[PDB]
Amino acid sequence: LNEEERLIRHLFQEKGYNKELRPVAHKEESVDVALALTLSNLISLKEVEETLTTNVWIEHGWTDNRLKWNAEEFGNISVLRLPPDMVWLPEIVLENNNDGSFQISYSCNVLVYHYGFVYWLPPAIFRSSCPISVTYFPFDWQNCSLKFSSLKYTAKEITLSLKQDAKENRTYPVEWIIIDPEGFTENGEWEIVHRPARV
Amino acid sequence: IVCHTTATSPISAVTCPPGENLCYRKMWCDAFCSSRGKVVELGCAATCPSKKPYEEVTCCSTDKCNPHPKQRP
Amino acid sequence: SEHETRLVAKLFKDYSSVVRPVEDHRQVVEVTVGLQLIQLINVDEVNQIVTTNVRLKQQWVDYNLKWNPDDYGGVKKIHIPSEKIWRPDLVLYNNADGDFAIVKFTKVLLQYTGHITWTPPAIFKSYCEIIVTHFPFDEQNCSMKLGTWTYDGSVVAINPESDQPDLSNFMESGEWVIKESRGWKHSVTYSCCPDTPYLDITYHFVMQRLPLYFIVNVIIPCLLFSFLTGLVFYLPTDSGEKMTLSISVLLSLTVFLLVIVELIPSTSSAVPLIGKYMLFTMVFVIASIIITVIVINTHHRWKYVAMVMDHILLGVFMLVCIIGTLAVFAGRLIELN
Amino acid sequence: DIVITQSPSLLSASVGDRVTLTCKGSQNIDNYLAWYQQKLGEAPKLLIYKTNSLQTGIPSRFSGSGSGTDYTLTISSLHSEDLATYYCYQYINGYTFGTGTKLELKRADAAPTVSIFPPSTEQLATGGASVVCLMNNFYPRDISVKWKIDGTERRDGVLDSVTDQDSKDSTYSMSSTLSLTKADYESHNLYTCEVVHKTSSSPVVKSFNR
Amino acid sequence: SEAEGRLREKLFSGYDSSVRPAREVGDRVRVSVGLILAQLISLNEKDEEMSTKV
Ligand SMILES: *[C@@H]1O[C@H](CO)[C@@H](O[C@@H]2O[C@H](CO)[C@@H](O[C@@H]3O[C@H](CO[C@H]4O[C@H](CO[C@H]5O[C@H](CO)[C@@H](O)[C@H](O)[C@@H]5O)[C@@H](O)[C@H](O[C@H]5O[C@H](CO)[C@@H](O)[C@H](O)[C@@H]5O[C@H]5O[C@H](CO)[C@@H](O)[C@H](O)[C@@H]5O)[C@@H]4O)[C@@H](O)[C@H](O[C@H]4O[C@H](CO)[C@@H](O)[C@H](O)[C@@H]4O)[C@@H]3O)[C@H](O)[C@H]2NC(C)=O)[C@H](O)[C@H]1NC(C)=O
Ligand SMILES: *[C@@H]1O[C@H](CO)[C@@H](O)[C@H](O)[C@H]1NC(C)=O
Ligand SMILES: [Cu+2]
Repeated sequence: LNEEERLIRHLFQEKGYNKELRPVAHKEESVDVALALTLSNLISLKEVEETLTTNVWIEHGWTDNRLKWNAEEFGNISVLRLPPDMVWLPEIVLENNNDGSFQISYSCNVLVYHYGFVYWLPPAIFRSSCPISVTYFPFDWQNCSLKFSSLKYTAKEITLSLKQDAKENRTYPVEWIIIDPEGFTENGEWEIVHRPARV
Repeated sequence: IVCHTTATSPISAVTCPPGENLCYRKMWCDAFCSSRGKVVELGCAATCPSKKPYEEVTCCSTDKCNPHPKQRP
Repeated sequence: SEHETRLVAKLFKDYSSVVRPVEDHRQVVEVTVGLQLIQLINVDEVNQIVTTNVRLKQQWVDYNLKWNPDDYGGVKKIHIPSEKIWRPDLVLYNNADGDFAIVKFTKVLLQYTGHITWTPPAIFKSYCEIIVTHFPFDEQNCSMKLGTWTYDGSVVAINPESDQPDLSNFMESGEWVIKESRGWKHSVTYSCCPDTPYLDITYHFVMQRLPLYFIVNVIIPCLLFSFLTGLVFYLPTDSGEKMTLSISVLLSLTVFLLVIVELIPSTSSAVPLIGKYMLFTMVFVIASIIITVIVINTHHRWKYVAMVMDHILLGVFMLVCIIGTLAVFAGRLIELN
Repeated sequence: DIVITQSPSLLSASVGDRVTLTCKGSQNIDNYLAWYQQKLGEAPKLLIYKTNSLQTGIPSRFSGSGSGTDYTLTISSLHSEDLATYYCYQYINGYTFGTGTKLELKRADAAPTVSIFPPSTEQLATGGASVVCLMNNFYPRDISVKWKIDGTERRDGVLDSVTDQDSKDSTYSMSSTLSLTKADYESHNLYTCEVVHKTSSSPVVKSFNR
Repeated sequence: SEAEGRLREKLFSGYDSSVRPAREVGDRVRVSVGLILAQLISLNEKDEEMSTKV
């Protein structure tokens, strides 16, 4: 019998996993959700419609202790791939969207690691509201933004934070938009000067 | 000389072609560098490969002197 | 008359579409991927997006979906809704603004060997680095990078069905000719993981533009305006038509600029060759107007000097027109030739 | 459908020996092979399915292995209870069975006790004239029998049967018959039965006249 | 969340989201309506149409 089948029966049916309930020991705890954003392409900026269209990959990470297992008890399965409809999600949305598309476009699998970390990298096409400043046009620069928050959970139930990377065993927060230094095709009309992130 | 190469899957140790004498390892970030770490390319070269601005290259003349970052010589 | 219902019930009673369809979890699912290109719907140089109609044939063996045909009256194949079964999550990595994955969940054809063929239709809007320098005689190498989004090469392996995309059903395009096509499988290594490769199949198509439309609608008007701007120097000063002629040509070029800016892509990545020719024509008209003013003022001061200047400048202007036209078009024509 | 062959057709083995039986298909059987044991007068019992999986309650002596078109069943240490016919079959494309392997107990060689009997006059009064030739307690079962009448060999009307291994001595007993009419019998006078068996370089002969 | 799960399971036992919560037959459900304007997206005088995010 496939060890994945046994492990999934264990996690979801045997332990009775409820995706409706937050992964907390006590209701007063908030789940830390870490976000990073990878900009795949800057599709367009339309000044007449004041709309920024971007292709992005939103790297979610959080801990769900209900999804822990010992790999040696399940044939050294260290990572598991699940439909996002099965697990509890923090339900993050693009707040400043321009067209009513609040949620992510493609519901890809979540990766659940044996130590309980849930990693998700949904790709999405977003059309955000970017108010244009026309003063110096054409030599203008625009300060667009993407604002992510949860409407289903408040700041008491889940905590937003930036992803931390590490070098020389010293951690630091990733305070900027991730861009591929070689695969990123630049937009035909716009150059990215700065790309900070703030909580 | 014998060097590591990524031309095979998995990484394998291969005797270089005649004339080529330097093992090399090249690395750079890609769209997945945030979670997968740097790309790693291992191989044999007669001359140390040119560096694109984002690339990191290390060249050496010892057998198996260019291990994967998780391995050791 | 009831055995196919029995077969489907027996197959899916305990099926799970979450686990990979292998006997042992350490095995790799081997998926064969074949891109069929039905139609090149659109190319957008301004947003650098290529829109294509495709059939994404995927073939793999589901270990749990075997049956014995003699148990079911010799039924050797059935049709199943693809939402029921496990599927590889192929994603278009270089999606511009379309769907990342398949969204038309057609039926799969399932054979008694467990072999599944799934041929979903898709519309792909891939991101392509359009090169506009040689426009309109340009060739574009545009690509479609496909791969499993969440499975890595140690759990799902994808293999190209053939060296080339299937163009047998390709509807011929009215503006681009596919010069060649080719799929290459790539395996990449990362510093996290010495053991697990990441696999993708990049299909690519070299499309050549048919330039005739842009030759007709753009090149000829500019050539005519250049010719008139040259001819204005043979016109006598005493006619009085000189200034009217040059002003009318400038106005006509400015009006046609409203067409040019619609036809030429607004990409600031590089100046299009046709855009360079347009700017050359504009500068030539401007210089012709300035020189006409200078000559008119000279003649009213010297008449023979002005006439000799007119005769020299006529040849100069016509030679500059022909030289510019050749330097613009001949290089790209020779490259294509 | 997949054709299956088994080897060896008979396998003489001794108690406690390891023994291996081979099954080979015409096509890939994809490990959908099963082995079952049958004794005389007994319900068949499944031993192995899916090439490896022991049937519940089967002794650990049996183990299966194989791939592609070639598969084997192994008994690590032959018990006396394991002497039987073993069938492989496949269940992936149709259902097809091998001819069976008759695993049988090893036995010391024995020469056949050959004898011949004419049709008695009580039979001749009825018009039947079946001659009979017997070969008792021979081993191995490899044996050949020939009927000769007035020196000429005969094949028409010849029949034969062989017992199974004796429950006490594991030898075999064989009978052979030659049915004839009274006229055909009286047309000849010399009769002989010739027996070829591995225990002798020359055949044994038993004969009668008048 | 044991207590939240148990309370949530309690409340929806026999609940029917299609039936309005009037206790007596003549009772009316009072609904307060408020509006927060997040963005006046546009006004179009050709379609006589105002687009808002609220
Ligand atoms: C339009 O644009 C597109 C962009 O999409 C252009 O596409 C590019 O087209 C090129 C050819 O025109 C392709 O190059 C060729 O790629 C082949 C595939 O390479 C990958 O697989 C290799 C292993 O595959 C073998 O085994 C499988 C198994 O069956 C077979 O099916 C295959 O055919 C092969 O036999 C693997 O080795 C490669 O990885 C190596 O290279 C990459 C960089 O390319 C490194 O990152 C890897 O680490 C690795 O490097 C190792 O190997 C090299 C030597 O190759 C060493 O120097 C390194 O140190 C290290 O050890 C890939 O994963 C290649 O097989 C093929 O090789 C030919 O050429 C090389 C020299 O260039 C010779 O050494 C070989 O002998 C052979 O002749 C070649 O590279 C591009 O892949 C393709 N790119 C993309 C992104 O699609 C297209 O051409 C454009 N068209 C126009 C403009 O008209
Ligand atoms: C898991 O990994 C360990 C260490 O490599 C190995 O000994 C063991 O056999 C593997 N299998 C299981 C089922 O634990
Ligand atoms: Cu039927």
